Amino acid sequence: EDKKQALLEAATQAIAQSGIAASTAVIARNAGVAEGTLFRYFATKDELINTLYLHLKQDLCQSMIMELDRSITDAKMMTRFIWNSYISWGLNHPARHRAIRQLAVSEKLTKETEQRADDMFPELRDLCHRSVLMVFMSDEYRAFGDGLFLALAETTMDFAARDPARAGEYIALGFEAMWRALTRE
Amino acid sequence: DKKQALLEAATQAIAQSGIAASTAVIARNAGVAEGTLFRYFATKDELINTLYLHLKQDLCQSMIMELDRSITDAKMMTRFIWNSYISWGLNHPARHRAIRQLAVSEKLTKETEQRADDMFPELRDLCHRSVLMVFMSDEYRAFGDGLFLALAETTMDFAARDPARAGEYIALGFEAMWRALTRE
Ligand SMILES: Cc1cc(N)c2ccccc2[n+]1CCCCCCCCCC[n+]1c(C)cc(N)c2ccccc21
Repeated sequence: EDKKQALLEAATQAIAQSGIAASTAVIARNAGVAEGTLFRYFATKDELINTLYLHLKQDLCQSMIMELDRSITDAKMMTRFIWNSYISWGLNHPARHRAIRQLAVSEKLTKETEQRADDMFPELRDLCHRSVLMVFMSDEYRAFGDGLFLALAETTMDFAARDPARAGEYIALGFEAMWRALTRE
Repeated sequence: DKKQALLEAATQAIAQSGIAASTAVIARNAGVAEGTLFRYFATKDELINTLYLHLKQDLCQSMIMELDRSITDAKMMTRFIWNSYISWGLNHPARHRAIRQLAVSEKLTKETEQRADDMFPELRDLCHRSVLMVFMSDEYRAFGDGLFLALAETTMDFAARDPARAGEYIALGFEAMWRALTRE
């Protein structure tokens, strides 16, 4: 539904600007529909959080797969592509990125929502289990591992954005920082 | 009670919504009026520099306060310090979110940065020794600080919402930080 879609887009800008606490009424006005129209698509605010996130994460992963040169047979060079695509996505889509960050840090994501976010780039689990330190694949510390990678990717992005001039150098500098910190001997 | 009033409001405000936090909102959250804030700080960029120096001074005092010299080995040294950083952040999440924002606005002046590094003279010297040259440079020093803050801030979040394993996160966090910006 272009109407569903409109709602997802309005939800993106509203959440980007105000957080998950963004009024379900304000979302509806910006989408041109009535608060009830929305309730028929997203039963609860939590189910919205979860559907947005999947839709944003989908988008994020389409960019990555598309930019991924499947002829790259080197793990580090492969990780470079993911790192590069992840950063470009955020730079070219500030709202989608702000929004997806809130959702992911909202504490309202179902485990169901998690497993659906993986099936969108399964061969990507393949990279980690090759390069990443055993402890960061650990059931106890993988969340932590991904976190470090993410905070590292976010700062690189802040810099690249605030100082366009040098982005390429930040992006490179940030990758090597993350490789030495997260990756195997 | 003067400028001290504003610095706290500025802290929370900048911690809540970033460096974009208005001088209006800061005064309200302070009690005084937007005009009052500008009494104590000529400009906003002057508030940024002063707030940074105020929080930094508070962090260093505490790191210095918690450093035992008996610990000679440089490795174990930095680990004891990193520990002191994590605790402070975990004790004052707002102060730490404000410091991090301020850490790389672009508005910190040079005398600000210099006066910043002369507050804990020996840590400075520690850094300058073991830390990738590019992260000491003028054009990437701030980025090196950003990366360091991101890693610490991530440790503080995990340690905080999963206390059961705070000692492990703090440890994995240290190592990751170590390999990331350190040396052999
Ligand atoms: C903004 C934002 C901010 C957050 N704190 C956050 C936290 C949790 C989840 C999403 C988050 N988001 C949004 C996150 C959306 C998912 C982002 C995943 C992009 C790709 C995953 C990267 N992947 C990871 C993780 C770790 C690796 N070692 C690795 C190595 C090689 C290749 C890929 C690799």
